[PDB]
Order: sequence, then structure tokens, then C-alpha cells
Amino acid sequence: SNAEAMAALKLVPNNADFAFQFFREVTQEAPNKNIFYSPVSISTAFAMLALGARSATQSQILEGLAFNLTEIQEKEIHEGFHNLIHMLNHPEGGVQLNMMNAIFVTAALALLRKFLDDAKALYQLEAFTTDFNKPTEAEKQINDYIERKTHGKITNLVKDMDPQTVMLLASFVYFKGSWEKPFEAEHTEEREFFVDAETTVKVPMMYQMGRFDFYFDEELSCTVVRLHYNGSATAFLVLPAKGKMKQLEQTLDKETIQKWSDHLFQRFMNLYFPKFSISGSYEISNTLRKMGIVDVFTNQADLSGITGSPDLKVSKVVHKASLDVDEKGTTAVEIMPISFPPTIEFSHPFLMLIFDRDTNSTLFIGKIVNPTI
Ligand SMILES: C[C@]12CCC(=O)C=C1CC[C@@H]1[C@@H]2[C@@H](O)C[C@@]2(C)[C@H]1CC[C@]2(O)C(=O)CO
Ligand SMILES: NC[C@H]1O[C@H](O)[C@H](N)[C@@H](O)[C@@H]1O
Repeated sequence: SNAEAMAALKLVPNNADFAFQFFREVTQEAPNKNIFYSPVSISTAFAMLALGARSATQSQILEGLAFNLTEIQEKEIHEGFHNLIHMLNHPEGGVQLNMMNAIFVTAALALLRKFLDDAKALYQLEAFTTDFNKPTEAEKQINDYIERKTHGKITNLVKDMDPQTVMLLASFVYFKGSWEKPFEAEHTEEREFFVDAETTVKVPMMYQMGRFDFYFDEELSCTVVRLHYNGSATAFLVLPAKGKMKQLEQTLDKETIQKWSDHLFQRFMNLYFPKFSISGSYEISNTLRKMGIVDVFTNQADLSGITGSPDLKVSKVVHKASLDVDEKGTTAVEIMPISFPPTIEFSHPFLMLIFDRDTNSTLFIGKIVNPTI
């Protein structure tokens, strides 16, 4: 839904499929914890490796990313992702996501100019020769890099790095949206959030009254509220009924998303939503292995497009996503609402799904069980 987004849009179902398989996988390996990551950022970091991959290494990357090579060209995927990053990262554009990919490669290996140029042009890759036999100084320099790159918002990407690391793939992304409809800060008050409930925490609960996109599904036992950001990003806030999270996790896919957005309608309501911040920080190898991306991690990797020899493999891929949510920030037609409008209060665990409306991509997937962690 942006026309400049032509190449990016060809990617829309494949990226959404990947986004939600990844989600299904990760909620299994960690069933009662905060989950927070950037699908678009993971998809983008891996497609970028595909630039340098050959044969079955390459085919597994692209397929595990949910592309079917018999129906889409490799040219189009890279064109797609270049168009996507360009739109998400562009200053004049609707998101300013500032999502970043970096590789840290052992000084003991060669790099091809062809890979460095292709990956810079397409994917804005920064690549660093790294002496992993100085773990202390490697760690400190990598974390300083993430810190400086994120204007302070993300620090401590890596800790205790194997001195035999061949290549670290880093993707990281910080976001704070500006709300199309701001919450009034005078009315934020600490209220109770029900984690367990053997557990209960106090959270600053924001408040706003007004017309918001809303939908209830009975099938899933979920209240859906959708809030726009200024620009083109939008947030779906999904409140499952007590006892219905496991079920929502196991079903959630892009068809569920399309159902929701097809059926949202503006409803006047009292909205209570926590002011909070969340990080997710993962080494994502297993998850991707389980999704069928195998050889890239093993000695059977063909990354010869990177080094010019079949000597490279991905030792470690760290993904860190970070988000702040608060009240901020910035007429002639106003509804005459019913006497006792509904109240929706996100005060028990919920999903937060952040998308771009210009490229129809999933920017963030959050499962918030405890907004004070
Ligand atoms: C699932 C969906 C439609 C089917 C598909 O294969 C890919 C997606 C993922 C992104 C979704 C999209 C549509 O639903 C419209 C959405 C929600 C979009 C993100 C932003 C969006 O354009 C809107 O929020 C407009 O309401
Ligand atoms: N198949 C074409 C596509 O993939 C290659 O690996 C090239 N290096 C890149 O520039 C191009 O867009």
C-alpha cells in the first residue's frame, strides 16, 4: 500500500509466514517468558547472508525464510529486501526504524570485495575484521559499536564470546513510536498487572478515551485493539482471555492477522495500556535450524561468495530488539458516544505486533507477560 514499495510488496506473504513460524517456535522453547524480536530484521540479516551463500546453504536460507524458489527469483528477494530496508530506514519516510545488520569475521579469513559491495549496496551491511582471540577487547569493541550505533539505546549485545568464533552475525533495532492519538500523561497511574497469578506487579498504566480500531474473535477469545503511530507504523494489541494464550500462540499466523484487520471497526472506549520498555536478546541458531536452516551453521556451509573459499560458517547470530512505549505524542468532528462506553484494560499478558502500513511488513512481535522485566 505505497507504490514506491513495489519490490518490497512482493515479499509480504513470505515475510509474514516466516515471522509467525519463528514466533510459534520460540514460544515452545520458552513458554512463560517475555518474547520480543524483529521479524523484518531477522529476515533481512539472513537474506543478506544468502548473497554470499551457494548451493544448498543458499537454498535452505531462502526457503527457511519462507520463499519458494520455483515461484520467485533470487533477484527479486534481494530487490525486495533492499526496497524494504530503504523504506524502513529512510529519514523522509514513515517509520525511521534504523534497523542494522553487522558481521564480525575472524581476522584469519579472507573477504571478497564483491560480497562487501553487494551487501553494502543491498543491505547496508557493515563488516568488521575481528580478533576473537582477544575476547575481552572483542566484546568491549562490539558492544561499544552497538551502543554508539543506537545512540545509547542498546548496549551489551554479546558477553563471553568463544575465542574460536569464525563469524558473528549481529542484527539489532531500537524503536519508539510516536502515537497518532496520544495518551494524556496527567492520567497515567500505577495499576496492577496480573502476570501468573502467583505473581502481580505494579506498572504505570496509561489511559485514553476515544475511538479505536477494535475487534473481538470468539474463536480465539481475544480482544484486538489497533493504534496507529504517526507515520505509517501501526500497533495491534492482542489481549487473550485468562487461559487462552497457549492457544493463541499455536494458531497465530498471517491469516489470523488478515481476519483481524478485515474486521476492525472504530469503537469509542476507555483504553488502559501500560507505559513500558522491552528487550529481547537471542542467539537464534537452534530456532533457525528447526526452521530448516542447517548447513550455514555447520562445516558443510558454502559461504564461498563471502571469503572466496569454502572455509566459513556462521558461528553465532545474535538478534536484539528494543522498544519503548509511553504516552507521547502529537478539531471539528466528534462522536456523541453511548452513556456507558466499554473499557479495555491490558492488565494481564498480551501480544504487541507492530507493522508498517506502507510495506505491509511485521516490524516487531512482542509477547508481554511482565512489563516490569
Ligand atoms: C496479514 C497481511 C495480509 C496477508 C499477508 O499475506 C501479509 C500480511 C502481513 C501484514 C498485514 C497484512 C494485512 O492484514 C494488512 C495489514 C494488517 C498488514 C500490516 C499493516 C496492515 O496493512 C494494516 O494494518 C492495514 O489495516
Ligand atoms: N541473482 C542476482 C542477485 O544475487 C547475486 O548473488 C548478486 N551478487 C546480486 O547483486 C544480485 O541482485
